Amino acid sequence: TEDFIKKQIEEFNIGKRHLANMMGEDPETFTQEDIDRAIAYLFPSGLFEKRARPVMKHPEQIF
Amino acid sequence: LSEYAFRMSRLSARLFGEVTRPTNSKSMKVVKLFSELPLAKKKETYDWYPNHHTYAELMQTLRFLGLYRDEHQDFMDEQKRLKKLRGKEKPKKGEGKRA
Amino acid sequence: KNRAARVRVSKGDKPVTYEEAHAPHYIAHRKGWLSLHTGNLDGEDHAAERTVEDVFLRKFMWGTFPGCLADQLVLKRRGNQLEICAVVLRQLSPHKYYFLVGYSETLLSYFYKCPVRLHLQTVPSKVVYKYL
Amino acid sequence: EVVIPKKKTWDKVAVLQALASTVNRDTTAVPYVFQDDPYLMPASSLESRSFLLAKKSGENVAKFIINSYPKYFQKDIAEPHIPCLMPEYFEPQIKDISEAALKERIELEPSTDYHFQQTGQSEALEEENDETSRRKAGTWRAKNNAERIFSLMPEKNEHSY
Amino acid sequence: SLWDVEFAKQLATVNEQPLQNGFEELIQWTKEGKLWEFPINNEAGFDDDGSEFHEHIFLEKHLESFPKQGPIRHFMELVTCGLSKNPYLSVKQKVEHIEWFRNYFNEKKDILKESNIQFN
Amino acid sequence: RRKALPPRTEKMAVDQDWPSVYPVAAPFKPSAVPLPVRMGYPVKKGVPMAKEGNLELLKIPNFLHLTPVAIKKHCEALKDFCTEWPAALDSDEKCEKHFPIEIDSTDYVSSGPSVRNPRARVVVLRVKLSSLNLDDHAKKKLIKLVGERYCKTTDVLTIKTDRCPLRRQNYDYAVYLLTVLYHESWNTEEWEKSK
Amino acid sequence: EPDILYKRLSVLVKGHDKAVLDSYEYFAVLAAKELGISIKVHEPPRKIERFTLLQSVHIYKKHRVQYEMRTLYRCLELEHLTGSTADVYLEYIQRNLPEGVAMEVTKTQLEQLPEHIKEPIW
Amino acid sequence: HYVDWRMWRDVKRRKMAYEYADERLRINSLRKNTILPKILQDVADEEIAALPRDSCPVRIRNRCVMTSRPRGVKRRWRLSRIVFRHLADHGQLSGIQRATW
RNA sequence: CAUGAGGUGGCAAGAAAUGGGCUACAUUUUCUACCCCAGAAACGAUAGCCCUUAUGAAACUUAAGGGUCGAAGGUGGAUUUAG
Ligand SMILES: [Mg+2]
Repeated sequence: TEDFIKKQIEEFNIGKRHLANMMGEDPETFTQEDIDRAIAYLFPSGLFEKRARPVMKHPEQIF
Repeated sequence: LSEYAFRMSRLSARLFGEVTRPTNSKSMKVVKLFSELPLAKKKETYDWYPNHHTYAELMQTLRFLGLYRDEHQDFMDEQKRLKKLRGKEKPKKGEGKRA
Repeated sequence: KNRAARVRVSKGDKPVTYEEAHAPHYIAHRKGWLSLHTGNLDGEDHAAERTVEDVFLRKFMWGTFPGCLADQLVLKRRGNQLEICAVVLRQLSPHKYYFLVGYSETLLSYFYKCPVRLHLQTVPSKVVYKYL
Repeated sequence: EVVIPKKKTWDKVAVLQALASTVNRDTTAVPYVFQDDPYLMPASSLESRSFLLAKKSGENVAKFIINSYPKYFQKDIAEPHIPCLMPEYFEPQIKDISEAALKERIELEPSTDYHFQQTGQSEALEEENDETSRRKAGTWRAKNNAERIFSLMPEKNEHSY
Repeated sequence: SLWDVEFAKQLATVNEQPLQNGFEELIQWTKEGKLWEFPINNEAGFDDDGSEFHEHIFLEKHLESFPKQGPIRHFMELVTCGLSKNPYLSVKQKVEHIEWFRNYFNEKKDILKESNIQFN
Repeated sequence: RRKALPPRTEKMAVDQDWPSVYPVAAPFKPSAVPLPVRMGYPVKKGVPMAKEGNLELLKIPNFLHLTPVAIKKHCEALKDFCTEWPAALDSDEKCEKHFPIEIDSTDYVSSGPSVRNPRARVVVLRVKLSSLNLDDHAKKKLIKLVGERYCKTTDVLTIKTDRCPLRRQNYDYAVYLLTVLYHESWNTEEWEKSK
Repeated sequence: EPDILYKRLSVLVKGHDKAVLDSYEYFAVLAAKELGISIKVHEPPRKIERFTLLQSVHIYKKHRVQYEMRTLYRCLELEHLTGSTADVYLEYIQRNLPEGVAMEVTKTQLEQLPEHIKEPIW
Repeated sequence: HYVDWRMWRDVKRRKMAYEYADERLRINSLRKNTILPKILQDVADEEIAALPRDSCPVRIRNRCVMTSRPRGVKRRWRLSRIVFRHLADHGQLSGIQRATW
């Protein structure tokens, strides 16, 4: 159980690193709001449901 | 309406491309029809049904060669073979009413 | 009972996926669209030919891969650049997959006057979501 | 007052070098001729060779199955007409001719059949698209065919040599 | 002719570049002639035989074997007004229509003679 | 048969350029992109669908190829093809007094191999009849010959020209119509006394 | 030969949903501000095409499943662009065109007076 | 290989009307007139009546391209109102969504 | 070697029972320009008939316009439905 959580955490942080690198800002100042804005700009999901939105937060909220 | 307005209307009809002499309501339909394309020879009318012949021929060719593995034709052939081995084969020429 | 394309809830033994598992009224809410082209807007025409091409492509992809596919296929009609982006199973040799992909691309580019490039996805089997 | 500059009519080569020839290549990039998924990623060299050979064989068999049935590629829908929609034919269109039919069967069981047809229908041998093709393709048989084409009639000397 | 083909094959063999990214893919797609020229214009392959507007609009050059007064000239003016406002046809279709009308008039000469008018 | 090869997850460093990975419109392949994107309809006790086999992410037109640095480089690389707009045409007054003739274009898009369109062959000639030799009798004659197509407020002429399947031919026909219109100012007849 | 200069152009993009159209408009305004064109953009009213179809095929008139067609409109107000600049912009837009939008180009060219307009002959 | 004869007859009538149409159009134009000599109308009627059927646009019936249904066919997509609804409920064609208001 | 397929015409005609939609059954209605500070005549839709018009090769009907005649009508009692 904990191994899968650690895998999800490392995948999340490497994805955050890659996003901060492709956007052009510092990864320390790359807050979660900027992450959500970048995901919404790169993945424009045009639906009506608020649960079917592309999210990339900490695994504490997904699991 | 006077002579000046009539001459202006005549000049406008000659410029835009109408008829100088006055016409009637029954002679304008043919003009407006020749000014357009008939419904029997337009874009989407004669090509209403797609040419299914070439598609059927391509499907049969892929079936004979063994490419488009259609299970419906396989089931039909299976049912035909079962009906033939049961005792009801396809009728041939010379068996039925006469013989 | 309005029996639609939704999966019936009976015994827990059908490995239903995620696509057609939802109700047909949750398309614009909890789903999406397989095909996408300009023919579905106001002021445009030639939608019958697009639908015929789409259904023919679906039948061809289902016939040429008797079990090699998982769910369906996403269509992207970008004017004159069709892309049959889908998935692939891990059961056959990569040579056969490359051969089939090349043959399909050549047939599309030489028949429908449109180049096609695929983007295969490595999945073990069908993307199952519920064992109901 | 108003200065109207000259016009610039560019084609595809300009925008090519302006857009595609500017973005650099990734460090650990893979050749785009194959695929991108890990199951089809070109790892070693033998896998890449096998994938390329399979792609070539698929293209060849596709061209074969397309040119096998010419009756399935005769409907042109696009008005601008893409030039990649004209299938190639291997059968002559006029069988009453002799030299033209032989040339169509050879270039535009090939060279020997054309020579036999020209000998049967009494056709003259030319110095272009004949002796050179027989000497290249068809090395005793090719040399004999070239000598026969040179000694059949008084054609060009440089081409025969 | 085979030497030129061999030379072209050797050139294509010595000047080949493997595809690295999608840029080369789209370059090959454009050079092969698959997509539309991107200067997307409704004039490629649609010049209508290069006929100008004086032959499309003005049809005065097609009134020779027809009178100037009577119902025949009225019908000619009507069909001229109809063809002049037809953006779906071209000059060839109008010429064919005029030729067919002339043939129909010449075939039924007694009808035109007895129609209380003289076909000039 | 079966194999196992590491994707781009272990190949991307820390300073890898994004447009160098996907320079073309990629449909986002989750097998190579190590971005843990998740979306769909979750449940009460569970997690939603991830990225493997996610057809919803494939349906969504992703714009990963529209990297801001790539946009900057494309904008800086296309500065040579851009000409120069003169300062005399910035104001609308001088731009309209020096260039009153306007020719609208029609360029639509299709979804098939054919690009034909009978509606894309019409030009809208919007010439403001206010910068010419419009006197009194000529202006009255032009107004009476036009009718309602010429607006008396903004003084903008609107003539729908679409009688040939070409645009340059439509422009030439519109120019010829304007020529015939202006010929009435210098060539009279004999019906002006009974006005 | 002198080049043609354009005045205005309305290259609007229509989409089924809203997110993809908003992202495309954002990309367009980014590409516009990264050049020095300074364009405007507003939100025209939307249209919804509706049609009613039968839910079954037999004697079931009391149940009808209607279907809509949601689409949006976002036009770009461009100003001060020559012929070459407009062609380059159209090329860059078409090189990043989605697979479910429309595009109509209405560019008006500038011209003083033609050859035969002052004192022509016939 | 075909399975139905009704769709075949319909498409054959459509093709024969597309082939034979300019003559009928000219005859219909020569018919409807104000004055015109009556002999021209008479010979036009004789020519249009001497030609057999299976070419008149009235004999054209708009049916589906897969099911051949004469009633309940939208001219936008040219098909029956059942297969289109099923494909729309499956989630294929964009825009065509269930009316939620 | 049909219960199959192609060509021409006919099939919506009336002793009689029955459901639904519309119309009105006068000063709440009808008409005239402004849709209610107005005036006037103590009311409307349909058999059938004649002419003509959009498409249709030719109206035995479902479309519309014009014209003398213009049929029970003068607010419904055995039972019911929705807001
Ligand atoms: Mg229900």
